Amino acid sequence: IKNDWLSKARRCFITTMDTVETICLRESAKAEENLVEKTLNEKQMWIGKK
Amino acid sequence: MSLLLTIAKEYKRLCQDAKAAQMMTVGTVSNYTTFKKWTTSRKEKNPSLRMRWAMSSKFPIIANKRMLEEAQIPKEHNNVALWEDTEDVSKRDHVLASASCINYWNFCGPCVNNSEVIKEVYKSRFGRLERRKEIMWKELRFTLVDRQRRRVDTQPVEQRLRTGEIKDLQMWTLFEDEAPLASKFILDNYGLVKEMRSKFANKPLNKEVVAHMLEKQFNPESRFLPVFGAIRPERMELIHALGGETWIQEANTAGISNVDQRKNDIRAVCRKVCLAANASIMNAKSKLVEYIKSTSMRIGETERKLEELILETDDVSPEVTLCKSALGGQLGKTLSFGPMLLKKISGSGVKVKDTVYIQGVRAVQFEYWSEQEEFYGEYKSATALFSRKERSLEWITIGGGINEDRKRLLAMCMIFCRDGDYFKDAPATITMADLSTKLGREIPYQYVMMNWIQKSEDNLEALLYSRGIVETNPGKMGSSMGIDGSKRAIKSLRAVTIQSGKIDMPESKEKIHLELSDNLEAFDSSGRIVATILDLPSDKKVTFQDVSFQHPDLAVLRDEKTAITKGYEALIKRLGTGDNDIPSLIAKKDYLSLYNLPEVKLMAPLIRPNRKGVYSRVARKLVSTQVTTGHYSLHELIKVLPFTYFAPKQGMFEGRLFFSNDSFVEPGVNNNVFSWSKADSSKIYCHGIAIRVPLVVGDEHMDTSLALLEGFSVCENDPRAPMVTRQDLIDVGFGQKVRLFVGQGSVRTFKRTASQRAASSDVNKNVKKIKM
Amino acid sequence: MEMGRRIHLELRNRTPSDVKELVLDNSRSNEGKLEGLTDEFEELEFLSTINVGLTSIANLPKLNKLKKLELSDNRVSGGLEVLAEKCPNLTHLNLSGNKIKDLSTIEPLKKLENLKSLDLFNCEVTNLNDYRENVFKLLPQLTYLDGYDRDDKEAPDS
Amino acid sequence: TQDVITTEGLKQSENKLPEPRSFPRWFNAEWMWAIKDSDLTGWVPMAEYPP
Repeated sequence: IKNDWLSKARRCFITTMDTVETICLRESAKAEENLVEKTLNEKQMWIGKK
Repeated sequence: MSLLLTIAKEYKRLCQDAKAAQMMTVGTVSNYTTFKKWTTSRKEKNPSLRMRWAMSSKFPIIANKRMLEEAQIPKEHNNVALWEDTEDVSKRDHVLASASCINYWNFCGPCVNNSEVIKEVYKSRFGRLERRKEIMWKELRFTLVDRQRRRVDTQPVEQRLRTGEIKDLQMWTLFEDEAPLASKFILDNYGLVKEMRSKFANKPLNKEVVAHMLEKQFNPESRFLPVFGAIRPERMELIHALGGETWIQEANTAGISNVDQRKNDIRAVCRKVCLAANASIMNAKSKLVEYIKSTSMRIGETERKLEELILETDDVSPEVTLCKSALGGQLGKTLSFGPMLLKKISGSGVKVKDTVYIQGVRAVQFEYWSEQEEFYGEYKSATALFSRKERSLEWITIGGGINEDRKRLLAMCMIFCRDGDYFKDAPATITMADLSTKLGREIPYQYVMMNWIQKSEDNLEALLYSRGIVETNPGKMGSSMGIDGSKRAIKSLRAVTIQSGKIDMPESKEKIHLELSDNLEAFDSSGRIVATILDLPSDKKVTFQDVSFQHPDLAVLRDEKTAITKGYEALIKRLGTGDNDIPSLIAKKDYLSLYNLPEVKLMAPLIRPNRKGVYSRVARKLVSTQVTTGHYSLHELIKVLPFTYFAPKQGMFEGRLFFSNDSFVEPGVNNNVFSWSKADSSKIYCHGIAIRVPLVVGDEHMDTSLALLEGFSVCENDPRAPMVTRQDLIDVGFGQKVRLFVGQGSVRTFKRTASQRAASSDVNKNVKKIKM
Repeated sequence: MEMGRRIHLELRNRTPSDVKELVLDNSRSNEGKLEGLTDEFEELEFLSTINVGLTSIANLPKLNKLKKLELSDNRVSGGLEVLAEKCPNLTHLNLSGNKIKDLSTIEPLKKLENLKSLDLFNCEVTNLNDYRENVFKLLPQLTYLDGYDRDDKEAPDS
Repeated sequence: TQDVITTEGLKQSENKLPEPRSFPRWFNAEWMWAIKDSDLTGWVPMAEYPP
């Protein structure tokens, strides 16, 4: 089972893409305009403390 | 051949055993189905892992052996293993092999003459591709789409049928030697069976696959989905690529596989017949049934009976519901109230009368339910989820998108629940002339108020004003509705919430039987009035195309073409079995008798008297040539027999056979006065009127096993008569008995005399007598 | 129906050696190919195959006493040299309704010295310029064409 | 704006040209048919002739 699933670790791309485009399409719909590049370049996401 | 002998030897070996003999001997054939399950029982928990594990092996595909030897497929093309002599444990008639073999077979194996037949097998998917090629995609946009969860259909389908009807279609298009006894459907719709049969006859194919694909072909896939925009099967099949909750891929799909115009025409026809059959107060119901039965309409190429179409359709509309009730069809749990839709989520009640004074003192009784009752509602581009309580509208939550539709929905809902003072004390304007008996039938108060609101906007505004108006408290401004259906206001209608987003449509897979009264009031095993004739458009004029109202009252043609059509029906009515009839005379080569048949004598006066002789000579000649040789066209014979009454004479034949009404028939070429086609050889179009020909004798084009089925019938078993082949049925004498294997495990006795009288008429007549 | 059953039906116990006429109209032939014919048919003097989805002439046996043929409504194209060997005593032929493009396909018919009449109607060849004359110059033995001789002389009934 | 352009990737509308073609082999047949005389006559109308 570990073999079959590791050989299918490529699944992570789907989940990450879905989350990112779930954020970008939602942010773009509230304004009714193509806001994806701006969202990707600008939207700041807290990733830790320093 | 030798294969037959092999099958017989195998059967002999099977019977020599003891256990197999027992199981074959006892019971009927249905046990086969049971036995089909006790064998080949094996499943797997995780199929993916098993397949990936297997494919690594040298030989992961079982395969036939003799076919490989025949095709000269060696074990190794070039140092590559493909298979090895062995026997699969379970099958015991197969040899292991590898997947590489397919590639070899694909690139240098045996080639068939033509593979275009696949385009017919999967006509649904090729239709999908053809429809997709005609979509002009405009532009992706982004916005929060409002989606309503509703049941829809996701496959454009023509001539949608039931599972029972379809099963015969598979048997009668592929396996005719094992077809079951002829059903009503097969006899009625013989053009479809012929059309399907031609494509898949004398072809190398896996028959089961074709049958399964025809099953999917005739199944409209109904699904409960979120939806936005118009509702058309052409869109629902690819809705996934048109829009989601946050995006919209605009596209114009109006002109592909139009399926809405035929639904519209069917509803229009049902409205027309329902409005026609209201004249007869005493016997409206019987007139309605007769009116429906004696009518048909064209679908694509075929002509179908309206009664069957109504049964198949799923239009939950007041017009169709009544007609389905009269025929006895069961229908969905869906109410109606004018041009509105309703669905009772919960509650109960019981009728309770109350008076309403129309003007001064004029008591008029009206019935009102007495219990809490929730109701989904649906007016054009608007929806609601209201509730009532003891003659009061407790609340209404609307989620529409238009102000006008919102107001109309609210008004019709208020009327539904008989709330408001007006029901207690009628409006001054409404009078006793309009109250009731427009055509001698009483109209309850609610429908009077409904007509009142439709008559003028001012009445509607007054009605909405009747519901209390309050001041929009803070915060609730958004959830408020003014008189103009405003999203928010300073003053708003009492207890009228407003929201954004259509209310999700409920669902229930239930079928309720419902009767109808003499006044076309559809009761449903309880007081509720599901539908009535007082919720249909008043009237309108329409020119229906490709329809057949073969009924006297529902006809506009004059006595001339009606007389000719009646004469041709009578001539086709002597085509039935039995001696002294057209087919038997043709078999006895007695063409002379045809010239003195009663129906030709009746039809002779119409023939143009100036040149009756010349036409008579030509038509009297053609029949002989057709009759004597044995190669004839039944349709031409019927077309030209009316002219064979009179004595031949001398003259020049221009080419056309006139009547006394300036209408002719040219011998060979189809025209309006008389038409037909080799595709559907079971219809005669006389002045756009469909005359069914019985199937008692084949013709050169129509010749097949089907064209005789009507002639035969079952009778008392006689073991003396012979046992014949299906093909030899053509040669049997009229009024001759014969035994015959039918379907599976059925040996019956058939007598070639047509005895299929109308069953409905006799039962109805006898049952009416029981009430005297 | 099917040429096999149709033929077996027309042959009401009669041997395939004493008939003088045969008809196969409004049937179907697999692969657009004849099926069931042989050299047993010797006394045959007429044949008619119409609207049977035919496209070629390859399984045609040898028929000497044959003197009239009809192939209308099919889509035959190209095969017209077998006639010089199977039916050399042929006089009347008709092909209206078939796929015929050029004249090179017609040239073999010159060897049918017994040819008298030919019928070409609704074919692509007919849409050419000065075609009746070129054909007549190709097949001199011929006199009638589509039911009309040179000078537009209507041919008699029979 | 500039962001609008960069988003839609607007670029000038490339002007297409008609593709060149080869010798028509069917003009001759059409011409020859035009030189034929049809069964029917008098399709075109004309005026009258004064004195």
